[PDB]
Amino acid sequence: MIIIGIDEAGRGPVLGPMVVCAFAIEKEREEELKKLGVKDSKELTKNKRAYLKKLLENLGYVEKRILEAEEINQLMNSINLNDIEINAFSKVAKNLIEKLNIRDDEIEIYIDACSTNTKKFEDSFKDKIEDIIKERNLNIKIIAEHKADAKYPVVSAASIIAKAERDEIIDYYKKIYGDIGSGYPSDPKTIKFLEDYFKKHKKLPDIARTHWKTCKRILDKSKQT
Amino acid sequence: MIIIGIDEAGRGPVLGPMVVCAFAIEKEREEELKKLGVKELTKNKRAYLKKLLENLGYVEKRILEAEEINQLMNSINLNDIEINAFSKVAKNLIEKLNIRDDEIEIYIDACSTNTKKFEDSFKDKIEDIIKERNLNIKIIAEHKADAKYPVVSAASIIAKAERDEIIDYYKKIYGDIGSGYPSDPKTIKFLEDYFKKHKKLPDIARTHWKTCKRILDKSKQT
Repeated sequence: MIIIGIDEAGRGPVLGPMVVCAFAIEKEREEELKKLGVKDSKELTKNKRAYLKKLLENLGYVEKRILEAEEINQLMNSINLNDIEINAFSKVAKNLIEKLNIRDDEIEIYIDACSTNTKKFEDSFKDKIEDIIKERNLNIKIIAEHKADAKYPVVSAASIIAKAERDEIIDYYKKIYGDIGSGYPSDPKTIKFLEDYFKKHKKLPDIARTHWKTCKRILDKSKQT
Repeated sequence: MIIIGIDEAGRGPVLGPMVVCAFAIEKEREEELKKLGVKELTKNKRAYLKKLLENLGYVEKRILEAEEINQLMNSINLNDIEINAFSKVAKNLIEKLNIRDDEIEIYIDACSTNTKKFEDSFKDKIEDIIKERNLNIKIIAEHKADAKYPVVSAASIIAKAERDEIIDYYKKIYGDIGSGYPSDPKTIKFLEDYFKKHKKLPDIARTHWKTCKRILDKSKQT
């Protein structure tokens, strides 16, 4: 059977994209994945993650979904972040199952619940893919839990790939905006970037997520007085 | 017996490092190597094969950055450098693996024009370390050996992958530098551009290559 891990990267920053990745492989090639050393701590450097991605992509089937801040802002005009995650996680799952044309077999999906309601996340996920599962006569096993990229290899692979992809996009933003920092408000470089940018253009830059506190607060303040 | 393949990457470019690699494996386990079908590929699949290969056999590597190349060429030529680097990785394998009272077959991918002479110089280089190891050493060098012998294809795959890691990274400190060869207008460009702005050649440029020697002569300084 096929074993699939799904995770995401970039959920926390006030800027940049979110990347959702599903990583699938034959359960029989599982020892091969472990040997690749994905069983590493989440303390990897950007360079090491980039290296690992190359090996991982050669080993399994990789489905990716990149949501730039502009799409995230648009979607959030109607649905919240948790819905976006549920939708994106289910979409890469269904897309990977359809592209590999998996059917009439067992299948296992491991997902990393990055939000506060693990059970809600898993139940929503299964509700989204139930149609395709039954339609394809698949006998699925779904497992959702926090910090899953720390315990299930395929989820670890999905995580590393999603973060490496995000790193690539962010690296090029620097050529457009300069040193934008880590993307978190704990970094003066990121605060300086957004504040200085807004002061000059009277609008947030295209990569800013309008619904994150840091950015909303900047907008709320511009409207005072 | 022990089978060893020796190849290199980056012999021709006007920039970047030269990588020499020697891959060794027990002949009894050679099928574990052929099973990989080592005898072009993406930089992804190659990086993958390199990891599998370094786990499969004994891999000895020598990386010569342009700076070292330039310094060495102030006294010896490129063919001489290859004799030294190729013989050195072979001596290290023999010594580190402590091979003795055994048969060894060394396959060399030889780019130089006079292969038999390269072979003799190589042989002359390892004479001292093998004299008292009671080894039956068979040396075979030829052009395009990486297309004929699995152990040589392995070394070639590894050396190219090593060179790519270094070169692909440079593309972030200099931007698109081209292929490293003169044909690539971005290579012959990146050099001229750096020279006009810096008044010197970039550190990764090989000073003795025609393109670089020419750039240096135009200013008529040297």
